[PDB]
Amino acid sequence: IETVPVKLKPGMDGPKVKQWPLTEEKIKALVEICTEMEKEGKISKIGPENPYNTPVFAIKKKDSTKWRKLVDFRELNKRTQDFWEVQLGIPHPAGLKKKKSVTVLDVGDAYFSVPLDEDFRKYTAFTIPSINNETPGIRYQYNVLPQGWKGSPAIFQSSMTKILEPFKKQNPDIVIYQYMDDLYVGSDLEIGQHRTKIEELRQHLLRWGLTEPPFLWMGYELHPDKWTVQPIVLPEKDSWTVNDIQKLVGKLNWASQIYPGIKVRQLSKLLRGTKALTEVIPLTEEAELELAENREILKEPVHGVYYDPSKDLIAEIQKQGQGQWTYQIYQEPFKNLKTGKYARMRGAHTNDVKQLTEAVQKITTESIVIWGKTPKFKLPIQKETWETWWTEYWQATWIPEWEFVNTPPLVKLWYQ
Amino acid sequence: MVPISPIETVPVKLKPGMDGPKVKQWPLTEEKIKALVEICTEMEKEGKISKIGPENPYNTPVFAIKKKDSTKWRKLVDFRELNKRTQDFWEVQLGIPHPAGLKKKKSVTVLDVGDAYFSVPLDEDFRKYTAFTIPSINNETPGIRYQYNVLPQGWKGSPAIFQSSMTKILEPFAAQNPDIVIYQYMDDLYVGSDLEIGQHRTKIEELRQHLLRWGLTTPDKKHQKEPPFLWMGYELHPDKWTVQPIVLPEKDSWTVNDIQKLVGKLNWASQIYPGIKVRQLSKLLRGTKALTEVIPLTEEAELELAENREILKEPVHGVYYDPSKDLIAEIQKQGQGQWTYQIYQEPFKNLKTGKYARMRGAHTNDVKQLTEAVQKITTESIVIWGKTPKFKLPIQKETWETWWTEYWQATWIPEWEFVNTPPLVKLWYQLEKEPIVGAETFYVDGAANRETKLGKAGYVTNKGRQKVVPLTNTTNQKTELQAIYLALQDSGLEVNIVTDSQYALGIIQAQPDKSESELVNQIIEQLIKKEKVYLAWVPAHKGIGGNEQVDKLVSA
Ligand SMILES: Cc1cc(/C=C/C#N)cc(C)c1Nc1ccnc(Nc2ccc(C#N)cc2)n1
Ligand SMILES: [Mg+2]
Repeated sequence: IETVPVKLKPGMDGPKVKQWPLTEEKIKALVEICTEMEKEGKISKIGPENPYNTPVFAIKKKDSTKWRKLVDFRELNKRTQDFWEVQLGIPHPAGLKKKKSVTVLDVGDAYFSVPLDEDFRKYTAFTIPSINNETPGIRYQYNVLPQGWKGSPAIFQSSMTKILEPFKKQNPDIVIYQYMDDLYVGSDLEIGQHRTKIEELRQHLLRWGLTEPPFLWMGYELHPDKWTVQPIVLPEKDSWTVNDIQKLVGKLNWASQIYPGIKVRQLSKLLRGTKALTEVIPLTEEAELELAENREILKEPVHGVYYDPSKDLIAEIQKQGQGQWTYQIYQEPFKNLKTGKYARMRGAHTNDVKQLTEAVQKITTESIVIWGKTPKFKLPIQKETWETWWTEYWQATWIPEWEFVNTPPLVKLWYQ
Repeated sequence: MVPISPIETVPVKLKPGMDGPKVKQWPLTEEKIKALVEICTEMEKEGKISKIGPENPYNTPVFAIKKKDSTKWRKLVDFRELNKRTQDFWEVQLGIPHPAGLKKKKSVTVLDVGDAYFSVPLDEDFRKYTAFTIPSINNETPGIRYQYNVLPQGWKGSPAIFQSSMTKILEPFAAQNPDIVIYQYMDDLYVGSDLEIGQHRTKIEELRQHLLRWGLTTPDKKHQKEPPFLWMGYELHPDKWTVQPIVLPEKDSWTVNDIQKLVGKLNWASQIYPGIKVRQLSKLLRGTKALTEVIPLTEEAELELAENREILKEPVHGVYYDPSKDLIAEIQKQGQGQWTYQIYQEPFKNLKTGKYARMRGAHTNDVKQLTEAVQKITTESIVIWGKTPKFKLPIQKETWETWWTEYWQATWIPEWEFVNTPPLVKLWYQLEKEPIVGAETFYVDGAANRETKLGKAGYVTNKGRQKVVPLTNTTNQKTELQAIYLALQDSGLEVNIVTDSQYALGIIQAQPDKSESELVNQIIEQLIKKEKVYLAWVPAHKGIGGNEQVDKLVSA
């Protein structure tokens, strides 16, 4: 009810980010949503003395038919002061990723109940553009904590902890973790029971509300305890061709950058001479032993892997074909913190870019659950293609950072 | 007296840490001073400026300029310093409407709102920074000091504040009259509709009555401007649009500047004249920027210019947008990295045209450029019409399928259909996924000495075929490519090639059909001739037979 003073970081001005082009459907959706938000006092029209801007668009959350406004506060988030005043920061819970079920709720509507520092409001300016720029874009700023701004959960946190207290006290084994507009609620209960607890939780928020959120009813269900990883595996064959052995030596050479004791001396010796690629070469005992020793090495964890919360997470993704995608998350090269593989890319059988967008969202979700932050993606796509399309397929209320890979990596082969 | 609503003031600040201007007034002749005194007395009578006391420390210089072929002086208050110190504003006009996105109108009326401009007050707290001084006759009295009460012409904030003030006033009128459009440009309002002329005139009179609520008068004697309108380099007509006349000059010789201007005109023309090309003319501007330098036109540039003159020989117009219909975009390949397109709704009635040029870079292929063109057109279409056109593309569906399923990057093009108009975009070669049984295996390698630049490239095969060639003025990377080229040259129609060159793999795996490198082009030419090629990579220096032999031969 009283505002928390907020500032930008020293020597930084507000965001001045261009609004990208919006489709007719998204403009119409935003005009309707913002007309309502304005009537409710959440946003106010602004004049030309505010030169700031942040882009806006609209999405549909997974399994919903109602449009949701999504502001891309990435620039404002980078520019906003850090919030350690009351708490150094809320230690990320390592137990969340160990729960049988985690449900993700959109609790962002709650933020609109708290007013935003009057002196900070100008930096939240955004524009609803018109088709062909025929009419002046409709300019607004926030009067209340905005969805998607990193300051919102930080300021609302004392309120959330109090709202959730009776539920936590009644359910001490439930893990609850807030990230931006998301609430992650984890338990080890039978799913039916789990859902009932989730709905109990919604009612606390609902009860508080009437003391109606458009997307709180929804629920994105995860089962992180079953998440699957991808160790390095070598082929098991009865007939090895020269080509097969060449591929194996390549893979092992690569793996030797990750694992110390890998050897290829005896395997390389098999190919002595200048042979046809399709010629079958029997493994010698010495080569079979070296292969076996390598397989054993690859069953052990990578040495010297640790998470440092002060460093960025980096995620690489490879397109493997036939709807399959591999990925790795690391902070230091060759020190993977997680690897994975997807094939279940939903409703995108003839659309690579939709598949990649879904993959990015899934990996970001995994990252939030495991470390409580988003990775910086290295995407196997041309900038222009990605930037034209990703907003068409986006269903999350956060947005990570990304860069583009323009030269094909050889590594694709080693995760295939 | 009928009460009028005030125009809400925009609060204005200087930039952080900046104070207002304190600029010396220049001396003026007695004649100029008398002129400025008269002009300012009238502005004062009109409420535009007010005399101020001696306490205000700010100043901006004022000048008197002679209105050509006249005995009348004009004042000029030079706000350059104040402008440097004034905050940034939101500028609504940055993106201008494209004519092709406009809708046909029966009537468009122009209303002069230049007088309204002076009912927009300047923020009281900012007025002090606009102070100026008329020097006194013979410097024998204090100069007459004034500040502005209204938006000064030439001040940084005036256009944004005027426009925003007018928009705020016009909003309710527009919202409650959805059967008209209103557009402000400079000192005029343009009001368009499809109403019968009597009703359109009624709406204009209603707009005039609305504006009077703020005491804003418009001229009874109707505007001299009427369609067609010359606006932002276009001609707008009630039911079609075009660019203003494009006249390419005749010259006996061309300078850098002439050519920059020529390409500029052609670029502007290309939004409605189909098929305009600028590659060969733009190549002439490479690297050099001495505007007076004379550049001889290449034969290729002369041909391009002649082709453009033929395209421009007579007027072409676009139609406006009918939101009830789909948009269709058709693209053609023109050669040398050039692409052209048309956007239409009904056959043979383009809304607009345009072009795309290949990006600068080492290697490329036609499918990638087509994809890029599609993305450009998509984004342009979202801006102008708020939707993606259906595409008609010169690439077979099977070609596209093969491309995207096998390409290492994610890629997508939106709903499209094949149009069989050559030249068609195709895939020129396709590497094998698996080694070829019965095909000879060539182990290739190259090396160069970094000091002498001497090197060697070659191969050894499982049939005992071998070759090493000594090379001059070369590099490790070039020798690695040369070795692959030799293997392609010397092999049959099916071939397995084993390389340790990560560089060469990175290139070939990108699937180029054209390169800035002649060597890469030679490799591409060979690949096109082959029936089957499998390219295998191995790590260098790892004891791999074949590889180890050839490495020794070329590193010697
Ligand atoms: C952008 C714009 C520039 C001018 C004029 C600028 C100037 N000078 C006049 C108008 C009315 C507009 N606004 C819109 C909006 C939607 N459709 C149209 N169609 C439209 C406009 C003019 C003519 C004509 N003749 C025909 C159709 N105009
Ligand atoms: Mg070598």
